[PDB]
Amino acid sequence: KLQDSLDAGVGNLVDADLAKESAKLQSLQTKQQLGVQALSIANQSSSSILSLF
Amino acid sequence: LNSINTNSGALIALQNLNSTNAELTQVQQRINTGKKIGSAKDNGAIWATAKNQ
Amino acid sequence: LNSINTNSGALIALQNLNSTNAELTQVQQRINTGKKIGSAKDNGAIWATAKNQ
Repeated sequence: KLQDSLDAGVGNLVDADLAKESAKLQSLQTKQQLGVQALSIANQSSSSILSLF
Repeated sequence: LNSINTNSGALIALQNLNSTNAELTQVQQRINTGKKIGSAKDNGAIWATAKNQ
Repeated sequence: LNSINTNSGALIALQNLNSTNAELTQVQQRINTGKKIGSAKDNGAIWATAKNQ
């Protein structure tokens, strides 16, 4: 019983909560695609001034 | 509201799910133990009475 | 809790099943040898008294 309690304590110490990680994964994938699109829109900034010459 | 950073609804669903899993754990305890008061954590008074008796 | 590593509930269920197995082993030992005290391991004092008697 003592070995079982020590293993349960190690698991309480270092195990992760996967259900929270699922929502975190979905939100961070959407955030990464949004950040890539925002970086592309930022990259397109220089094009406008070629038209005015 | 409507944001890529937080998701309160998944938090609330996770709380209700952990409550359901705790109820399943207590039911498995009463099933494999055969007692509704298997330890002092369940209830100290009637358990102490049962031990002395 | 809610992790892919530790599974404390299976450990508690195993402890309960092992207790039930020990009870069934003691009872089949009584059924087989015909005695509630068949050896010094069962109870040393009454066993030694029965041996001398």
